[PDB]
Amino acid sequence: VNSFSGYLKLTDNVYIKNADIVEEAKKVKPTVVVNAANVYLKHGGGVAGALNKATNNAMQVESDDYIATNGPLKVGGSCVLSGHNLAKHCLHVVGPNVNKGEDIQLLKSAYENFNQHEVLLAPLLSAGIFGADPIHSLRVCVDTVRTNVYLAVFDKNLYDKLVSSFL
Ligand SMILES: OC[C@@H]1CCCN(c2ncnc3[nH]c4cc(F)ccc4c23)C1
Repeated sequence: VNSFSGYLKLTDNVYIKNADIVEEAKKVKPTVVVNAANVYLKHGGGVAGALNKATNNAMQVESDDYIATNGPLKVGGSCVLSGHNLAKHCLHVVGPNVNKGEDIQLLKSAYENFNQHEVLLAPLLSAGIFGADPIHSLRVCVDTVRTNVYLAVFDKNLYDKLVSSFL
């Protein structure tokens, strides 16, 4: 039993809710919140800008030190950093950005990072400003992630379409 509330169950291990991931993180304080990161960990907008703003820019300060030491992530890759006031840990995952021309096949590699964590609160990778089809992202999530994932979808209209079209 865990503290996630109001989710629709899609499969054995995938759950979905129309929610603001920032507000959901503030309430649940999950072990892991996933960020929709880019390779530079520049958290300017989308999910990343919102999560970083909620940490009062502490996420960005930590991220800048990470990049100065380690260099950029790979598209499809991830790193574990602090969750600050939102979660124990933040898993920064880089899905392909279609608006940069990145290969959508890398979306499966991106979701594989979730399997290193037993339970996660996450957004749909490569959705939103990353330019992928969120229906496709949900399908890849369900077919790739085997650990327990609680998906927060900010847009109510999109949430209803994702549920209604789910096979
Ligand atoms: O849904 C399409 C976009 C892009 C893909 C996923 N994004 C989110 N997903 C879950 N929670 C979210 N809180 C947010 C707060 C913001 F200021 C911006 C985006 C989100 C956000 C929204």
